Amino acid sequence: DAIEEKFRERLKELVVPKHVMDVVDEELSKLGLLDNHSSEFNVTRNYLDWLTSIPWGKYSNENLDLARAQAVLEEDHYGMEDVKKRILEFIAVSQLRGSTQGKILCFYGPPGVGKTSIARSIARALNREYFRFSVGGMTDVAEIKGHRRTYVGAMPGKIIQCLKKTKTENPLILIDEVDKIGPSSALLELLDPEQNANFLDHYLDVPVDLSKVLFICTANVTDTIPEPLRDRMEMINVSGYVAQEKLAIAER
Amino acid sequence: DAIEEKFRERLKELVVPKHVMDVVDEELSKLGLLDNHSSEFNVTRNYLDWLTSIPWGKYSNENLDLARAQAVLEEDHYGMEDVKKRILEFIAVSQLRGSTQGKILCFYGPPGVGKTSIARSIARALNREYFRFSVGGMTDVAEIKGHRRTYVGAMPGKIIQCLKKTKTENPLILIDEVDKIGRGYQGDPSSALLELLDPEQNANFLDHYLDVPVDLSKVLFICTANVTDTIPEPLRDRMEMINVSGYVAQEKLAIAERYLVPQARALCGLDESKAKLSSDVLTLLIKQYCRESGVRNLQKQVEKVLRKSAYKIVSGEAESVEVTPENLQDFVGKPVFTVERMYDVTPPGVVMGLAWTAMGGSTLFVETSLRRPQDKDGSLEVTGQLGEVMKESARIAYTFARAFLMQHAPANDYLVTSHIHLHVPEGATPKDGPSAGCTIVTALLSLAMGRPVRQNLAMTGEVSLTGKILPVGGIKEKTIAAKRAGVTCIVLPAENKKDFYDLAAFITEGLEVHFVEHYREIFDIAF
Amino acid sequence: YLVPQARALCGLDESKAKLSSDVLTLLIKQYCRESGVRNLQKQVEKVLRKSAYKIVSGEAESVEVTPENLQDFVGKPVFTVERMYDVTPPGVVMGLAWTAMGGSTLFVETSLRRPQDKDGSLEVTGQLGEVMKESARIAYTFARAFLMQHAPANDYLVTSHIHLHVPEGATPKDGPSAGCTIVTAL
Amino acid sequence: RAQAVLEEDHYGMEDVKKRILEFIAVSQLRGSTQGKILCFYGPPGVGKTSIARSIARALNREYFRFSVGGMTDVAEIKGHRRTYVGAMPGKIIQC
Ligand SMILES: Nc1ncnc2c1ncn2[C@@H]1O[C@H](COP(=O)(O)OP(=O)(O)OP(=O)(O)O)[C@@H](O)[C@H]1O
Ligand SMILES: Nc1ncnc2c1ncn2[C@@H]1O[C@H](COP(=O)(O)OP(=O)(O)OP(=O)(O)O)[C@@H](O)[C@H]1O
Ligand SMILES: Nc1ncnc2c1ncn2[C@@H]1O[C@H](COP(=O)(O)OP(=O)(O)OP(=O)(O)O)[C@@H](O)[C@H]1O
Ligand SMILES: [Mg+2]
Ligand SMILES: [Mg+2]
Ligand SMILES: [Mg+2]
Repeated sequence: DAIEEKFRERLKELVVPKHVMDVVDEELSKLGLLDNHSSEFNVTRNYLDWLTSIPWGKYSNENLDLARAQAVLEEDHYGMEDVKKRILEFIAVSQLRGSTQGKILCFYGPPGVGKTSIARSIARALNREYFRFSVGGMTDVAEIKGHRRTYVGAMPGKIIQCLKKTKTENPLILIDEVDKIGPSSALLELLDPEQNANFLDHYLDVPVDLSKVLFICTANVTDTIPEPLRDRMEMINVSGYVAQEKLAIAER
Repeated sequence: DAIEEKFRERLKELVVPKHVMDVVDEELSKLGLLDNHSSEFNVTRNYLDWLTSIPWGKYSNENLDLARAQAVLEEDHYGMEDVKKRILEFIAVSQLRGSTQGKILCFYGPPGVGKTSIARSIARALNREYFRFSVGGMTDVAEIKGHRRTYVGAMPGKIIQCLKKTKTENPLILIDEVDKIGRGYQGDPSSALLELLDPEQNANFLDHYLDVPVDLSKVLFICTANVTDTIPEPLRDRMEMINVSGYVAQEKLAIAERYLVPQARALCGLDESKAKLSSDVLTLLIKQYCRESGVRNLQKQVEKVLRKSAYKIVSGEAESVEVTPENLQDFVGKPVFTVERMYDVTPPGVVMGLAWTAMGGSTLFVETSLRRPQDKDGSLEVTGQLGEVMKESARIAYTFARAFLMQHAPANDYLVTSHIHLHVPEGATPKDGPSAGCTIVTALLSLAMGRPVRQNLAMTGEVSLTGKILPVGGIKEKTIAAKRAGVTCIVLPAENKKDFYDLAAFITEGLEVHFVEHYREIFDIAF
Repeated sequence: YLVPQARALCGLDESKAKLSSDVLTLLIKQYCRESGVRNLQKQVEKVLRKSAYKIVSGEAESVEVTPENLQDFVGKPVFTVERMYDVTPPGVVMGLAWTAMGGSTLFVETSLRRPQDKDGSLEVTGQLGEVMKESARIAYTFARAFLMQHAPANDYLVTSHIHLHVPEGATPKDGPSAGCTIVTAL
Repeated sequence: RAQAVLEEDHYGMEDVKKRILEFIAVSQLRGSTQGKILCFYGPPGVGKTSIARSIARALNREYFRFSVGGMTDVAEIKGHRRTYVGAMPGKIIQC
């Protein structure tokens, strides 16, 4: 009985949308009619735990000051003009529209130029939560879409794991080595803005809103990405360093 | 016992069929005999709840007015005339008959043309409920069929959950990316889609969890696919496939300035007066940066320009941004497409051909040159990453060129003895297809006679061994490329007359066109 | 079966949209050339629904589907040319091939590669499969033998360089069914 | 009567109709309800699935459709042991 209150209290601070609240309270009503030792009770318990742990309507308080963000960006990296200009434009648009926004960037270039590090520094500068998602070598769609609740084991996929971990609806997600993927058709739904806002997971069975998630993909070569997947992303090039720039980086 | 009254109160509003009513009564009696705590009681209660909540015999109030439906369809998408005509025909047919109807459509075409969003616009126009079922990459057939009640956590499936969620028995189901369906180890989902999308068997679609047929004959299924040939033939036979073609630059300008720019302004918050994107700027941007058939990169370019202007304004660098064709490169960067014609004046050995490419049409030049000083027999060497079909076409062209030159100018032994080398520039780009046969024949003959072809003539078409010109595909892209490159005269196979005249009026206004049945006509035209 | 059922589904009385036997024959021979039936049903449904839209929108009160204006209802014909050569020049022979979209015909084309008519040679093109190339070699040998015995003085096949082509070079073709056609062409 | 019933629904499938008429003749020579197993194979859209209902009408037999396409569960064929909570005898026994 106390588990019902434990699930209920998680929704006090959240702003649960209507179509999610209906599922939540129908499972609440269902749970009272099952004995504790039954397996259906266990699966309903897990489903309620997953539904009530999603940060519905929780947004990290981003900083929209161009000066402070620029000072942070130069503090960590040297001479990556294109990425810094892109982030400044992102912050400018967010400030002008008065609300947070999501974008799909793709930093591609030779290894060792600092793509992962600049992504971490961007997450720190924007005051967003950060999460690594290594797609390199992934071969099963279950990592992104999960399995049905019927199976003994079940996952809501790595994206819902990120949502639970970061406790925010607008984190910064690093999807690295998109050119070394095995499969890719699950990523289209994840990062297609026409359906990104209603990403549906096979375990949750309820669509979550990922339109505010800032996806930052990194790759080494651009031709290996499938054309439909390459079409949905903004390709930003990170160039190699000349000897003078390498000397400056080493000194600083 | 009160739960039985609840189930009755939920059923009695519905037009339940006889067999469903019998099953519900049987399970109600079975639940009545069971106690309140047994697991079988919980299973029976959940099954009867699933049977109850499904909307038997109730339909959404579908709209039947042609004018407002056409307006709603026009609010969101431009130029998708085939889909709009299909929807209007659907509405007219549903209006003539007394009841709503369901069909199985499939929109296919290149990416970024609007197949996904047009589904939503159609659902809004028809006033039907909308559901997006993304089967791309899916491999679990249980998503379509589900599991029996014997299993611990069985659920019906995606379609039955759609019916429960929408509370209507005639929703709009978008089976997104049906061509990307996964032939995995856990069954074959396409084999289940065969019966899900069977026009006759939809009335008796049977779900494993329910074990009761469900009438899906009024559900409107829309499938989206980028490529057709990968869909299984039994499944491809059931669907009514209609093509969503790409957009020409004339259409892309209207699409941009009517939909993309206002939406991008709303997203970025900029006013019209703060940053103006004039029509000429958009035309230049489309010409030099957005040659593809999709509209998902023009949108990115427009967003880039607008976000750069927004950063310029908010940082205080300026109160307004004046985008001009001169300074556009400062916002969008380096132009991508600059040169459209490699040869301004053609030397004797070259002929300007046409080619089909993904990013609009293209023009290729067939280059020939003598390889050894003296004009045992002659031989031909081909380079330029030609495919096997292109190599066979080159061999046939060489044989016919020899025959034609022997018949026309018996004293000219150039093609019989000389060692020829044929090359197609842009050697890094592979190329295939028999469309260049007549181009190769003309190149060989012009080299042999030492006469350059007409300075603005482009030709395409397969050539047989006896000189007949055969029809070729990709007429639209080739015509667009020829018009772009300043071609004034174009030669096409005579069997492509229907394909050429079906093009839009503004695409073929300035082109002199000759239709040929045999190569001698092309020879008379070129020289 | 299909026309009455489509009329019942679309609600059009026979007097509102006439579909004669000749227009159905033309539609079948131009568009519905496969072995199944579903495509024919879809074409009939398209014609009837277009007539229904014409009637509803007030454009007309009666629709006549003549053989001339069937293109306005269905679009571009899919099959138009039945044979490539109306009269065969000396070097070609008409053949027959199996295809999924009903039967089809192929022409075997031969011509000289060098002017003089040392040993002769045969070049085979047309995306022919291994089996049909092997049959072409067999046909070349048998044609040599047959012309040796029939007309001893004819040295054409023995010394001339011959190119043999089967048109529609983009279409892959295979099978030994064309051996006699190749022999007769040579 | 069986030939008339078969003709009014489908056209031109002479082999299947002849097979059904032979089945009726054999079932008529010996007074028993004969049962056989038949497989219909061919290109899509020829009338395999549809002819089933017409044959059932001609034979005056009950008709049931059991589509196994994409099915991976043997429990549909064989059911489950009655020890389990929600065991059911499978599709054939329910038919
Ligand atoms: N401009 C820079 N200023 C300072 N340090 C830099 C700069 N560019 C790269 N580095 C450093 O170089 C290293 C590169 O590590 P990192 O993992 O970010 O590289 P990467 O190119 O993104 O890698 P990969 O392609 O393997 O994912 C880090 O130690 C990073 O701090
Ligand atoms: N004719 C058009 N008029 C207006 N906007 C259009 C048009 N065509 C495409 N768009 C816009 O371009 C984008 C294309 O997205 P959408 O998902 O609809 O494309 P798609 O070709 O169906 O994609 P995919 O096949 O990869 O799923 C959307 O923002 C859509 O609004
Ligand atoms: N001989 C026929 N006479 C009349 N209608 C026919 C005939 N053959 C097929 N049809 C009709 O054509 C359609 C074919 O549907 P059907 O279910 O019979 O397909 P099928 O041949 O079994 O194909 P699949 O292999 O795709 O399941 C139905 O509408 C059926 O009524
Ligand atoms: Mg990395
Ligand atoms: Mg889509
Ligand atoms: Mg069938």
